[PDB]
Order: sequence, then structure tokens, then C-alpha cells
Amino acid sequence: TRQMILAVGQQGPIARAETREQVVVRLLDMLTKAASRGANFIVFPELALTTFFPRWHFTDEAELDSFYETEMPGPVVRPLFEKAAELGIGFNLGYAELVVEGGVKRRFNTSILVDKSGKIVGKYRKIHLPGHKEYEAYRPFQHLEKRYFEPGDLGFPVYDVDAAKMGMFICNDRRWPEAWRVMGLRGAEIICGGYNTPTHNPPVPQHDHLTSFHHLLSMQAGSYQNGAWSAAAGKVGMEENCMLLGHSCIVAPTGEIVALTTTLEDEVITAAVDLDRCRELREHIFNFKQHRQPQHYGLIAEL
Amino acid sequence: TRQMILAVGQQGPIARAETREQVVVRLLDMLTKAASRGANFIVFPELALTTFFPRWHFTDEAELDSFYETEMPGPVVRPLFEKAAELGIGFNLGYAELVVEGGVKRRFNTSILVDKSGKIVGKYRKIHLPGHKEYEAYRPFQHLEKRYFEPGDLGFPVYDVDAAKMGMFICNDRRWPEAWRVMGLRGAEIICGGYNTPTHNPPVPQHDHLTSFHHLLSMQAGSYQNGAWSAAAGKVGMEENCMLLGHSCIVAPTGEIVALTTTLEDEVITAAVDLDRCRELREHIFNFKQHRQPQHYGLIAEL
Amino acid sequence: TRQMILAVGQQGPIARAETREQVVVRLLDMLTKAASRGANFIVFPELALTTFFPRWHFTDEAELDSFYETEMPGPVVRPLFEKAAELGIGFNLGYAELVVEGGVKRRFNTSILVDKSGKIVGKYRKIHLPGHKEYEAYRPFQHLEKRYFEPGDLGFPVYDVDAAKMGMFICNDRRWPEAWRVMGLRGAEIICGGYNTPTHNPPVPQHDHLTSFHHLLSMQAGSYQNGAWSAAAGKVGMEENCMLLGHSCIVAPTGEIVALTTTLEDEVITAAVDLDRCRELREHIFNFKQHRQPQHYGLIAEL
Amino acid sequence: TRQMILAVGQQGPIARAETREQVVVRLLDMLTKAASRGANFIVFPELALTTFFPRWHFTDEAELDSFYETEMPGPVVRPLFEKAAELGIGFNLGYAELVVEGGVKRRFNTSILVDKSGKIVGKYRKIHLPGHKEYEAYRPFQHLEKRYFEPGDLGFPVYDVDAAKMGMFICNDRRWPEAWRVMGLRGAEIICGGYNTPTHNPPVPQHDHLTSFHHLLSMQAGSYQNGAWSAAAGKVGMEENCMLLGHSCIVAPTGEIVALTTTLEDEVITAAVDLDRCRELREHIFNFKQHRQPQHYGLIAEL
Repeated sequence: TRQMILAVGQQGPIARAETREQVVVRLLDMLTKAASRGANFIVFPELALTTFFPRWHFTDEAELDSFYETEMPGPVVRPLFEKAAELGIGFNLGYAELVVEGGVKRRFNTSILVDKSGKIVGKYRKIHLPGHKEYEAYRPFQHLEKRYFEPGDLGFPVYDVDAAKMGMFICNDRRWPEAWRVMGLRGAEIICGGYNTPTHNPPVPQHDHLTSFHHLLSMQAGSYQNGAWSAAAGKVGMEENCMLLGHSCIVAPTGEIVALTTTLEDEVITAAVDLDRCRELREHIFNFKQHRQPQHYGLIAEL
Repeated sequence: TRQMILAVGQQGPIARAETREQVVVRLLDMLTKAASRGANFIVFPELALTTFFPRWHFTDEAELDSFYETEMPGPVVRPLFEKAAELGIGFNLGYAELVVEGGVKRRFNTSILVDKSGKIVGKYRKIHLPGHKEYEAYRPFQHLEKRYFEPGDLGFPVYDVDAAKMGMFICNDRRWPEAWRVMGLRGAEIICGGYNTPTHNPPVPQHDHLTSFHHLLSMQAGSYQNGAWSAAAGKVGMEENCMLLGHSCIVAPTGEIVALTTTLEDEVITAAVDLDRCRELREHIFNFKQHRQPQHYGLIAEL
Repeated sequence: TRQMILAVGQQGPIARAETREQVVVRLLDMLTKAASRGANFIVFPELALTTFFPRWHFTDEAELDSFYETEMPGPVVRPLFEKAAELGIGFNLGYAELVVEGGVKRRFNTSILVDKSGKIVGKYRKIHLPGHKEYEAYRPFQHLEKRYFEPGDLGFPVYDVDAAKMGMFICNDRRWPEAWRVMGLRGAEIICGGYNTPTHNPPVPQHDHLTSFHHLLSMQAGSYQNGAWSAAAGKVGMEENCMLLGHSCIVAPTGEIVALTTTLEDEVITAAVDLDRCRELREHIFNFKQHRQPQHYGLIAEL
Repeated sequence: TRQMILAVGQQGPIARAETREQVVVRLLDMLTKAASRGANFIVFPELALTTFFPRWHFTDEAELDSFYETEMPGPVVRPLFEKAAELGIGFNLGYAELVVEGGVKRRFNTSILVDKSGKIVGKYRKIHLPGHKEYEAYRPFQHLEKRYFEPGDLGFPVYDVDAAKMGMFICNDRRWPEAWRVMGLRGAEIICGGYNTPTHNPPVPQHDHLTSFHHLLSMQAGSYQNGAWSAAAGKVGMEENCMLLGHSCIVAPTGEIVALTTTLEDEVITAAVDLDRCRELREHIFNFKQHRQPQHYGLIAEL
């Protein structure tokens, strides 16, 4: 039938002291609510198991490490996978990943796709890390993602998830046309991910009142120009004195926003998705094989 | 001072029998009014010297050729260049180009940049030709650009126009992130062009009510993602029984629409442009050198 | 809890020859689908049991009368009421009403609210009839609502429907701030209705490309300024050679569009509704008792 | 000719210590630039001669009074009127009005219309005063307009200004459909005013990211529903540690935003205005005489 119901599980703030066990209870509730509304897949936020720690400068490595996952799923997150399999609803979960390879402690801002059987069918690691690497005094709050993570090493893959071709993006990635295009060329039908986007931008505060605008503009344009359904799940609200943007959403291949959250708390939204709708764009106005002229795009791939 | 006033000269319909002399009178009127409002550059539509002939299926080559320019400017168009130099206002003019090489005819959908001294300082040829190739009987009007024009052979260049770096796009090109990105990488501060966009699309009529949405979405996203000012000049209204989309516009590097037309007739709109505004994006959130990861965008350039 | 899930049942075209029995099958399918997605109420379109007959000029009264309901529900529509009661989902149904009172054949463009028990709990009759009364040759298609209906005689009432205060509007009514305000003053928490809105306006065709814009603008502003959730269910698509606007939607008290259709066929959309959310507006920025100054609004009620 | 060019003079922050002389220099600069761009009228912000003092809790009456005008224009403001007459450009100026009647002080948040001859041709006093009445300790900044001003006593008048019918609104007034409707009924062709709108609202912070949305939604709906051109001039930027919303704008009678500011500093925007454009709405879809049903709007005027 190539039909399904897609859901987004927006998260309200996660406190510094809030435990992973408490967070999983919240994730379970939304996954259950989504299933009750007929959803077959639910998108969760970026770094959805803890508070957004990149806002602080750490001096103790042990303390920094505590915010990362060394297993997936571990005993605490396991319940989410079991419930997903029980109710037949897959999900996209974001978390901080720590893996030791060749004597190096590698840190990634990661997301995984789990199918309706509870099996991990794909992983992606954030390639476009926003922010800075060194502590910057002029900022009211830090954004040290470049210091706490290294660029992803998996490229922008597209995976088969319960008969749907899905690609992942994480937060800032959604603002880069290149990320969307690579997955579009790989045939993605659904492009989804999560985000933590403060409504205040220290470097350019004159853009603060445009935060929602820029976020939604990026989702709509990406979907439209690649003929893909998309979804963005945000962790929102006042988290540790920093306001995070709401407006989690689901978008059609036409760029039309078909579902939008209106609260800054845990909230589930859903939308009926017809995977064949992608054809209205990809077989016509954006029929790549018939219209693209790659011989003129070389500069985009130059190092 | 990095400051200027940009204008867009929207054109109402141009009849099949309307002469180039009559069209020049209309173009001169708008160029003069823009200058009176302080503009230093005015953007005109795609194929701005004739009716949109690609809507018909031609069977006579002599008839087809009549809609093309064999020289630029010819005696009839020259007055526009002279007035531009007199008032100190450059312009972007679209037209059908016919070139004869060793007895072989080359056809392009073209646009040129003329500076405030009336000198041609740049050319661009439409790379993404929309529509179909063969005659399709069911359609109320055809769209045969692929038959009447060859894909441009100049790539997506960026030129110096009176101390402003300007890149050109033509109609359908504005829907392709690749076009915008190439010029963004080349340092464009202003990306502009014209269009003829019917509000009805025979193959996908279910998108007719989204014509304005898709047009504006493309302009906003392109500007924002590349931190560039942009402008789109349309030829609009009921032309030869085909309704063409209005909403000509000027957009800031933030994606904000700063000027918009509301009529479907010849109309001039203007906006103050600060070339240093591009930095709010290009030195921060979209600081290419610091954030882009071209090693992972290779597929975009693969033939 | 004051929580519920609201649904909209958009209808694709209804043919001149399509029977009420066939239409009810379609309505039943959507009501069933909505219930499966957890909805407790579903909004159907204006004149949802037949093709939009006001587009034609009738000379035979018997033929005109055939498009009206003399009972509600009659044997053919009864199944919809039974299913609603079975599944616990109320609905808003629009239809043409014919009633003889005091020797006069009264014709109304009507809508009724049916609760989750299948009981009719309220009626409304369209007060703002758009279009004209006499045949007008210059129009490609007629809009004789003023000829086939008389203004409603029930005012703009607000009813208690399963613990929710609901007010009704029909089509054109949504464009009048007075309609929304009267229901807002009566405490409406949900304001809903249906519509048949052609994408072509004979009197002012220069507004054709703004059809979606004007429709959505009206819904968003109405909701925001009255702190009410709202929903608009359209009968859409190409019906008898006349294209009808899509974009059926559900809107939050903040004016945010939380659900939107993307096809021009029978389509169900849903959204979680928190009746207390109305307080964010009605107890603050739009706290009527604290901010309204009726002594200066007299002209609005002058005859 | 029913034609003119309308301008908006957005103001960047005005410091607590910034003198009226310094502010007039800034106002003169914008009025002169607007004239150079062909404008015949320029709209200035609400309380455009001082910092937004209602953000503080005053304990000294002499201090409060210092922010009010006891005459209009006084020697310091006179130069603005003289230049307006010289260049032929009228304006809408907002200021705090202090009147002494029989030894009793009357306080109003006021705006006046000055024609191109420099003559005061109309006055309006803010009717919908937003905010709270008592000091609220938890708030980072107060909003005590209800304490420092009396509700206007002039109603919502419409005046003749150089052959244009103009109505005035002030800040919060733009959110009330009643204000717009009264002036629409009085035949306003242009409805304009200024505003000071913080991007943060202490009691309902969950609406902070919607500040621009609510502002623009109000302007678009008001214009469309009344078939009137409109303009909103804001005093914006970080003023005394409080961020004020930018996005000053000019809107067509169709609800289309034709001009928008993008900076948070003194900025001039302009737009061509055709007074007969109002007819596209007022003689058709919103032809009051033909469509309105005031006999059913009574509740709106009930005290």
C-alpha cells in the first residue's frame, strides 16, 4: 500500500539531574500514545537521553563522559526497544555516543533507526557540528559541539525501514542543502531527525526573532526540492535557563507543513504518509534524470 | 559604502503581436521610475522582449527565429542601454539568443548584466530547462523550452557589477539548490533573475494552488542558505490566455521578503541593500570554510 | 481532563450523478478512519451530501428541490448517525435544508453538530451568503447562493458538545471577523465548519493565486484573536469542471496551523486538542473583561 | 490620481538619556531619505520621542511627567514639521500627551497625522492599553501602560490627509478586529500606526517565538478584511536591556506584505500605493452594504 502514519515525539526540557530512567518513562509514554493514534514510526529528538550538556565547559573528563552512551541499548534504554517491538512502532533516537577505536576515545552526536520489530537498522553521526571549540566569554551560554564531538564518519546514508526508504539528519544538518540532496539522490522517501535549537544566538542576536522562521524554512525547502516527506523532533522549552525552540513538525514532499506542535512540553503529533506522493515531484518538476545537470555542480564537491 | 537600492521591474503580459519597440517603451518607463525612487540597478524578467513563445508548437523555423535576438543590443533595444547610462542604473535583461556558428544555429534562453555605465558586464544561459520535449495534445498550452533552447554552456558565473558581486539565475533555476550553491561558493552578494511561471501545470494540477508558495519558498531558502540578497522579476498576468504568476520579489540574505508586487501589470518595487548584511550568515552559521564538509558531498557532482 | 482529538474529513469532488448513498459510504469511511486514529469529533464539509449545485442556473423548481434535505437524518443518512454513536465520535455535517413555514418554502445552507451519542445538539444556518442572485453572463460558472438560500435565522450560537463549547461557521462566514467575535464572546472553545471555495474568482481574477492564502489567513486570525481552536473541512478538487481549493485544516488558539491536508481527495487529518489552551489568550492578551472597550465599537452594530 | 508612495520610518532604540533634540535629528534623517525615494507620507513609531518608559515602575511624578509632551510641536520638535512642509511629506507621529484641565492632569498614549503642508489634520488616543496595573516583582521589565495612560476618548476616527482617507491605530490596537472594523466602516483607505512590542512576555513566555507571527498576522488580516492598505512602524532593538520586535511593514488591501524591514536600527521602507486598490475587496467579496448582516452583530457592541 506504501501508506503509513508517521509520528514525532517532541520532548519538553530534560534537567541536569533528571536520570535516563526518568527520561525513558517519558519516551515510553509518547511511543505508546503515538501507537494508540495509529503511528508505525516515531521520531525523537537529538541527544534525547540527557540535558544539552554542550552548553557548559567541562574540566573533568569523567563528568563529560557520563553524558555518553557506551552501549545501545543498555539496560536502562532497553525497555523502549521492547515496547517498540510489542506495539509495532519503530523510532529514530538521538544520543551521545562514545566508542574507543585504535587508542582514541571517539565522541559522536548520533541517531539510530529502529524498525517495528525493535531492531536497529541504521546509524548516522552528525556531520555539520555548529558552535565552537573553545570557551568564549562573550556568550551567555556556550555551544561547544565542536569540542565534544567530531564530525560523523558514516556520510549521509539512506536505509530501508519497514519498506520505507529513510535518511537521517541531526539538528544543524537540516540547514545544509547538501545533506538533503545526498539523501535525495540516494532515494530517501522520508528524511528525519531531531534538534536542540536555542531561540537566542549570541553571535548574531539580530536573528533571534527569526528562529522559528529559519527552522521551518529549512524543513519545507528540503522536502520540496527533494520530493521527500520529512520530520523534525525537537527537545524544547526552558532547559537549564536556556530557551529551546519548539515547533516540531512533519512535512509533505510538496513542502507543506502537515503537523506542528504548539506546546513546549512532551507532545506527540502525527500525519498520514503516502510514500508514492514523492512521485508528484520526483517524476515531474524534480525528475533528476531528466533535469539535473551535474556537469555544472562540480564546485560543490571541491575540497 | 557597500550600500545601494535594488529594484525589480515586473512586466505585465506581452502580446504575440506586441513589437519590441513597444516593449522597450515599457521597459524605459520602469527603469526611469526606479531611478526616480533612487534605485541603482533594476531586474527585468526572463525573455523580456517577447511573449512567452515556448507555449506553442512551432512548425515553421522562420517564425520561431523571429522571437530571438541576433545581436544585443540591436537598434530597437539600444535606447534602454542609453537611458541606463544616463540615469546611472544598471539592469538584468532576459532574452532569447540566436547564434550562428559555421552555419549552425545555437539557441539559448539568456540573461545579461549591464552596469550603471550601460556596459554589458556578464552573461548567463539557462541550465535547467523545464517542461517536456514532444507535443502533448491534452495540454491547454505547451511548455517546450527543451526543444527551443539548448542547456546553457557558461555554468553559474558571478560577476562584478558596480562593486557588487552578482550571480544570475533564470526561471526554473531558482528551484535547484545546486544553482544557488555554486554562486554562493563563488561569493555572490546578489543573486537575481526573471521568470514566466504559469499558475496551472497540466501534468500535476494538484499543485496549482501552491504556485506562489513554491516560488517564494525557493527564493527565501536560496537567499538564507547562501547569505545572499536575491530578486525575482516575473512577466505576469493573462498572456495569450495563459495566466502567469505574479509576486515578483526582493529578498534579504536572511530569507526575509523585503519587497513584493501586488498587481499583475508593469510594476516597480525597490529595497535598500546593504552588501555587508551577507556577513550575518556567511561569517557565522553558514561560514563555509568553517562548517562545510565537501568530502561528503561527492554524489552531488557525480555525472 | 478537557482533552480530546479533533478530526477533519475533507471530501474530494462529488459528481452531479453521485448519489447520497454513495456519499454516505465515503463519509462513513472517513468517520471510521478518524475513530481509528483516536478522534472524538470529525468536521465534514459545507453541503456535503451533493455536488455544489449553486454553480448552475435552474429553471425547474423540482430539479432544484432535489438537492435539498427535508428530513435530518433521512433513511439514507441515518447510517452515519448510527456509526457515530457506535464509535463515540460526533460530527459537524453541512447540507441544504428545505422547510415550509407559514406558506413559504424556506431554503437554508445548513450545518448541524451531532455528539458522540449520535444526538443532534445544535444547528446553524449560513448568514453570509456569497455570490449573486441573478444569472451573470460574464462568469465562466455561477455562484447563485443568494438565489438558492436566504440568510440564516439562528444567529451565531455556541453549543455544548460533549463538554466542549463549539460554534459553527459555514464557508464565507470564516472571512468575517464579526462571526468569529460573536461566538468568541459566547465562550466558544472550538469554532468549526466546512467550505466550497473555487480557486477562480470571476469578479476579481487577480486574486486567484491568493486563494489558499486568504483562506488560511482567515482561519489563523480568527483563532488567534478569539483564543479558539478552529477547523475547516473543504469539499475539494475538480468538481464538474470547477477546481475547488484544498488545504482543509485544524488551528490552535495561538493561530498556529497544527494539521493540514495535502491531497485533493477524501482525506482525514487529526490533532490533539487541549481546551484549556484557550486560556493562554483569553486570560491574558485577549482577556475581554480586562481589555475590551465596547463603548467604542457601536458602529459595528449599526443597521 | 489616487496614487502615492507610502513610507515607514522604523526607529532603532532610544536611550533613557537620549534627548528629544537627538531623536528629532534621527527622525529628520529618515523623513529626508523617504522623500528622496519619492514618499509622500511617512509613518513613525508609537511614543517616538522617548525611550519606552512604561517598562519601569515610577515613584516620582515629576520624573514621569518628563516623558510627556505639553505642547505639539514644542520648539524642539518644530523642525520636523518645517521639513515635512518643505519636502512635501506628511507623517504619523506617536508621543505621550499630558494635558492639564482645571488643574487635573490627563495622560494619553497619542498619535497625530500631519499632512504634506505640515498641518496637524488628525489625532488619535490609544484605546486598548496592554499590560498590567500593579508592580509585579517577578518580571524582568514591567508593562504599566494602564497606570501611565487613560484609555483614549476620541474613538477610532478616519481623517482626510492629502486626498487619502487615513485611520490610526497604536500598538496593541492592531490585534483587535473591532478597531480595524470601525475604521473600515468609516471608509479608511490607509490604516497606520506604530508599536513597541517586546519579544518576551513574562506571563506567557511560551508565545515568545511567535512574536513576529502574531504581529504580522494581525496586520495582514486587518488589511484584508477591510480592504485597506496598512503600515506599522516599530521602535525596535535592544532598548534599555529589553529586546523590541522589528519587522516594521507596509501591507496591501489584499493582506499581502509589500515592504518589510530586516534590521533593528533606524530604517526606511517604502511602497507604491494605489488608493483604488481597496475596491478589489470593498466592491466585491467585502462589499459591506451588500454582504454584512449587522442585525446579528449586536453582542459585539454590548457594554
